[PDB]
Amino acid sequence: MNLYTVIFINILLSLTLILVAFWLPFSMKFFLVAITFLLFDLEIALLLPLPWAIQTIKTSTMMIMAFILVTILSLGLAYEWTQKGLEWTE
Amino acid sequence: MWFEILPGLAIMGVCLVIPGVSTAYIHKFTNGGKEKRVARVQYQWYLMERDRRISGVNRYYVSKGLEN
Amino acid sequence: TYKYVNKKEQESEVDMKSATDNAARILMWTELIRGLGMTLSYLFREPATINYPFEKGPLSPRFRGEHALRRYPSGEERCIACKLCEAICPAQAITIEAEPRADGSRRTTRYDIDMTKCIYCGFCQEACPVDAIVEGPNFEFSTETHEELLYNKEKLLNNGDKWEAEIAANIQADYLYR
Amino acid sequence: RAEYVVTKLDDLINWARRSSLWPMTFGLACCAVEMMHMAAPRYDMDRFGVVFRASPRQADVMIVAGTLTNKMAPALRKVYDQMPEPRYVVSMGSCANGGGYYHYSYSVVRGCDRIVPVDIYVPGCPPTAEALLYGILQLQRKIKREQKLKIWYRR
Amino acid sequence: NMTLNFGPQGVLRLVLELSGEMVRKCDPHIGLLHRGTEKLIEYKTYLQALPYFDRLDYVSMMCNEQAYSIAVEKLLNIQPPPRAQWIRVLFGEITRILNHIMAVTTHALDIGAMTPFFWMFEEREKMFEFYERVSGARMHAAYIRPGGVHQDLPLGLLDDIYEFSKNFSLRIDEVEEMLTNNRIWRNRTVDIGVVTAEDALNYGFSGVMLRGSGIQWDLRKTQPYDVYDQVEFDVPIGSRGDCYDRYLCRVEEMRQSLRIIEQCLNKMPPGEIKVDDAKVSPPKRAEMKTSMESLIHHFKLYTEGYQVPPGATYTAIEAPKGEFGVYLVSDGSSRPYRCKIKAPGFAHLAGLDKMSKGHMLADVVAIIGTQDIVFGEIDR
Amino acid sequence: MFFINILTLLVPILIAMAFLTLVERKILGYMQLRKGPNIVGPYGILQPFADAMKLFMKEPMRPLTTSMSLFIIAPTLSLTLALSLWVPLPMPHPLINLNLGILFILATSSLSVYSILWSGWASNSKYSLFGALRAVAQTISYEVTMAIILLSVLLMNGSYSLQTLITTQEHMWLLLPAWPMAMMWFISTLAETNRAPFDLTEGEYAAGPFALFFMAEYTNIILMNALTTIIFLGPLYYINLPELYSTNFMMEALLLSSTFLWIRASYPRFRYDQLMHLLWKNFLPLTLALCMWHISLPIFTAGVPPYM
Amino acid sequence: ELVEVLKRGVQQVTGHGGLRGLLRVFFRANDIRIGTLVGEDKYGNKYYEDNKQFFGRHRWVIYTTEMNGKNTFWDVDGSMVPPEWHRWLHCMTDDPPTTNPPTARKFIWTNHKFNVSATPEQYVPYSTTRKKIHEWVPPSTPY
Ligand SMILES: CCCCCCCCCCCCCCCCCC(=O)OC[C@H](COP(=O)(O)OCCN)OC(=O)CCCCCCCCCCCCCCCCC
Ligand SMILES: CCCCCCCCCCCCCCCCCC(=O)OC[C@H](COP(=O)(O)OCCN)OC(=O)CCCCCCCCCCCCCCCCC
Ligand code: SF4
Ligand code: SF4
Ligand code: SF4
Repeated sequence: MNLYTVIFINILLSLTLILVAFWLPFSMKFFLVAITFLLFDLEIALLLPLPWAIQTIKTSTMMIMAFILVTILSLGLAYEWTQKGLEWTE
Repeated sequence: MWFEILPGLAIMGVCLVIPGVSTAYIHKFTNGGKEKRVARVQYQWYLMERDRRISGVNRYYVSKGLEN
Repeated sequence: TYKYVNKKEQESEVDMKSATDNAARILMWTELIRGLGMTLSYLFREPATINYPFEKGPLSPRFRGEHALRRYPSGEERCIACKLCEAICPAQAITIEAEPRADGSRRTTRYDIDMTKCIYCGFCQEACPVDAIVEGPNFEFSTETHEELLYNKEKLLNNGDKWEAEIAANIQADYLYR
Repeated sequence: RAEYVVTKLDDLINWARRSSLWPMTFGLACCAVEMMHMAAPRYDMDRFGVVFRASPRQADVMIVAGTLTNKMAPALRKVYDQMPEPRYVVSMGSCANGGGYYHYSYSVVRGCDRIVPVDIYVPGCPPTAEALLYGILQLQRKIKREQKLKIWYRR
Repeated sequence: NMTLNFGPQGVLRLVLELSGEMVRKCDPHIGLLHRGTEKLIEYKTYLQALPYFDRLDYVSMMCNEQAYSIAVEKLLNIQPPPRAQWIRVLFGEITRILNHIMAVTTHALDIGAMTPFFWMFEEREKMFEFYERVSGARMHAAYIRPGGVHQDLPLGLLDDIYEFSKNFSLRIDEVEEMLTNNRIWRNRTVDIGVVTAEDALNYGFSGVMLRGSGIQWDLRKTQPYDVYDQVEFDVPIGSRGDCYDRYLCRVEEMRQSLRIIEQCLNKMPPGEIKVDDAKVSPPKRAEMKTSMESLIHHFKLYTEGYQVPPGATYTAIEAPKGEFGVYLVSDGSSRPYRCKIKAPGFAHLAGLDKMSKGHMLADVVAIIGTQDIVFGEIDR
Repeated sequence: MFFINILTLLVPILIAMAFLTLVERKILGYMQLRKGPNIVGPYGILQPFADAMKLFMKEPMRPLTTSMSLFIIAPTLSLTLALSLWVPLPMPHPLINLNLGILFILATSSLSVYSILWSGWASNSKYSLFGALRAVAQTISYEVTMAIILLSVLLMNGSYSLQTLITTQEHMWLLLPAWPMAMMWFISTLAETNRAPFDLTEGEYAAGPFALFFMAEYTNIILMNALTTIIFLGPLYYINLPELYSTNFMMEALLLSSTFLWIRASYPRFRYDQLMHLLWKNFLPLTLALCMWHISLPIFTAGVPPYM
Repeated sequence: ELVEVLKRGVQQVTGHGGLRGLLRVFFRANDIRIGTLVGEDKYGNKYYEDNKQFFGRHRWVIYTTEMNGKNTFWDVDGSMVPPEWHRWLHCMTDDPPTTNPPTARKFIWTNHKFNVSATPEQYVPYSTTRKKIHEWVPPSTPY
């Protein structure tokens, strides 16, 4: 109930301020950026549960899989780099 | 000189100190002179509900002890 | 004689020492902390600011500000209507019209200056052979209408009577340079 | 009486509008180096509340500094129109007051007061930053001497 | 092609045709500050016209008076005296310092570094104080005139100039620490607006835009006009033709200016200040008020000024922005028949389009700053 | 009592932003060899109220080709997020004690792109849309490291909670370790907040909306510096002295917020292309490398932290 | 050397007419410096000096609260400074009136007037030359 109260309060305050305000008187580069950001945000999604995965017993396995993730992500980055995907010189 | 920005720095510092100590004092006031018990898992919630049920006044922070 | 900027006397050394120095410069952000230090030093100095209406900026006895039509100790005017000021004024800002006065003298009936045409060059007081028109020291005479800056004989004579206690002293100071 | 509180309200509104003056510096020519020198330490434009230079879309005052030509008048008028009321104008220099040293030219507007309405005229070619500051404080007082709510009340 | 109009809303109007973030076409627009100086001058004596040059390229104003003075003296076939020449050199160098402060700091301002502006405009105030102490006006001192100089220096000016020259070096160093080796400055400037020497020549460039590409052309070491032949100073040349090289050149120029000022002060000679030819330069006021001939000459000079034998000249001055020239045509009259002003910013803007090839929208604002574009000398 | 706590939290942070404006102006002035505001009130403490009155008293020239919906809900959203971020912060005890609190911070920070983009799509032009696209791309790109840094530093404390970092730094700051992760975190806070040298979006709104945007900006500034203080500069926590913790937290947050302005006055701007190269070629490689390093550290060391 | 600074500060504070004068000064002229009183002018203004401050702040003025019928407690102008003190305050001199007095001449204004850009006693221009062309007036009786 408390979170609801706080957010409602903030919204009310914002709308009140903005009411008083009135009542007183194509390039593919950006698309490629968005796509790269998708492919890294999903990696964040696959990477966030490490604070719970590092509590397990299969440490030799979590080590492995996390290294796989990071390594192949770096390789994809390097390839997008070599292929001039981070240049901006139209 | 450089010692004329303090009239504002100190204002902001006081405004940034108020939240913390205010919240602490209000917690100590609403929860019987004790911190607000946290519940990261169900075990602590069970302990809390149990204290509340044994209180007899429906409040988890009314510790009873041996006398009861 | 010439010099070189952005040219080295000879190639450098790729030694591990210099390479590591440059890598430290890059990673540790070394050349920027010095700018931060310059800004901190300036924070810890005295600013050159002044309370304006209470503390005024320094000027010289040659400052060219507002205009004035002067007089003699007797009180008689000085302008003899010779029109050299009107003839030298680059912006054609001085309009003059004269006549013989009932006492038989060369004196003006009309002397108008347009401050929206004056470029404040002093040629008029350089030309006046009698020291009658002077670009005085005052600079604080802004207005709210474009019609208060069209001066005339009366306004200029009032300014002279007003500021003579200062114009005379500044002229006493500087007249040996001109 | 309501008159007392209305006077106080107008005084407060004017205090704010005169202590938060933001200029659009329409700087065209050699009457702009002086505005820069006025922002500089010795005069510290920013010390009275007058920001150095803001956007023409959230500004309050507009400083016309230098010769305005017939190729530049429409842009100045468009800026004046885009600006939000209540807006004030300050003409800095002979060029903008009456054309000055080019008043008899074919490509000069003989006064910014023909393209936009002016509130404070500063004379000089160029006027010292001290004089420009004097003029801006004169504008401050012109604002402090307004009676908007009073005239709306006794209407 | 994502076209846009940029600059106005301070008289510049660029029309930019982009391709994505790159810049393909830069069309500058001119005449937003065209007043008609060259035509008005035709209706004014050879002295009623001097202020116009103070008003052109309004950051120096005295390297502008100086060109007109030299041209009219070349026509009259006179020469001013040593003290006038030395004062004129000294103050020309001071105007150089002012202009270069202006350039570097407005460059860093339009780029984003703004504290040098305030650190250095105080020095600019202190030098406007000299301007005023000698002429009575902070900026537009109609002080240098054909025949020499209007007035002599007051008795407490050289000492002040010495106190100022003492510390301007430490100020330049204060700025250099922040700017020259900063990786962000170097990234904004290096390899920007490159231009080769032959193309510069064929485009009509002058000054730092020449000697930042390895060329050796300074109109004070070559084609000298004042006693500059009696004073020593170095000319900094570049190696790559980029904004960084030009920045360093302007800085070292601000330094050579102090090197020249030390010498000018130490070697200031005594004597008169304006040619003692009262048919050109007015007489003193005591002589005017006691002698007949002097008064007649004053009258004629301030009503129907001095007459100039017909001819034509092109006198070039090494102004802070480059070769400032005056094609001055004369009839045997008190007034000129034509005065054409050659300004470097003209050709520099003309070449902006080629200098902005293979560059973004945020590099053009620096390419401009590297030319010191003032529109008074351009639009005239 | 809870509403009173909410007031005690909200009012002071707004006051602190309003006065951080003045502190910025004064500091920049004294670094530029001038004073700054001195007049309106003693040392200027009335100038922010004056400016607020002025703005809110202006007349809004709402673009005609626009959409009122996206015109009003953009600054509303900005301020709502900028205020709801301050909620979970342990100072030392939090108003709302959340687990996954730093994740709530990440999300409620990443949600501002919507406003910074709707404003542009609303303003009917192409230059404003260009600027909005570029700013969105910048913010987006730097969110990546803003997330990975925390993902790697939250393995010295095995929990996404902010009330665990206190005991994690009960003996030593998390700066000595991960000072290379901070230097990359301290900057993504500038680029995320479009703060110089990353102000390529403010270097087109009425009085009220501009004011709300300003408030959001400076609130986010204070909050990012507060997060830095709590994470990498863990202050003192003696169970009986929340007063001490709050004092130290305030001091460090003010240090950081003054450092931001130090920087604004000290350095030039960047060029969008170079700004993006910075991340995608210097920060992401090092970030992933140090992420692997910090995944291995708690293993080849027996110092793997707990889950309480 | 910090306690000496604090002592200089406390004396700068108490160096006025107690709290009332301190507030008056600090709120009209945002400055609480102490200086030597070189003189005072007919209109109630005071002029202070201190040669150890830097050039531009080594001289200053406290204006009058009333000038020719006007509440100048808040409104204040550099136009209030009469000429003799204007010349010493803008540092054209090293000598003030008290020691170097002006030349006593009639037709010089005894009472100084400040800027009147909008007051009812302001300046309105006009032509000072008489009529040039005189017309013909016929008599007031016919034929
Ligand atoms: C156990 C042994 C092994 C363990 C593994 C770890 C070993 C240590 C690894 C070293 C880590 C190095 C530090 C990590 C960050 C480095 C990032 C970096 O170097 O950025 C490079 C970039 C410039 O790159 P570039 O353009 O190529 O250089 C010019 C070429 N001549 O530079 C930039 O562009 C940066 C731009 C900065 C602009 C803003 C600067 C503001 C600085 C303010 C001060 C901040 C101080 C930190 C604050 C902390 C916050 C609490
Ligand atoms: C017109 C203008 C429009 C602009 C509006 C912008 C509003 C955006 C405001 C920011 C959004 C905040 C997002 C809130 C997510 C909450 C996430 C969270 O952590 O809450 C979980 C909470 C605690 O759970 P946990 O931490 O896991 O463990 C607790 C055990 N002790 O357990 C809970 O689940 C608590 C109950 C959930 C409360 C969430 C309510 C969030 C605020 C609602 C906003 C409503 C706005 C209007 C409707 C939106 C449009 C439809
Ligand atoms: S100072 Fe003004 S009025 Fe006098 S000659 Fe020059 S332009 Fe004309
Ligand atoms: S030059 Fe002097 S005397 Fe001659 S008309 Fe002009 S003001 Fe009068
Ligand atoms: S009035 Fe004089 S200084 Fe001002 S812009 Fe015009 S010519 Fe330049």
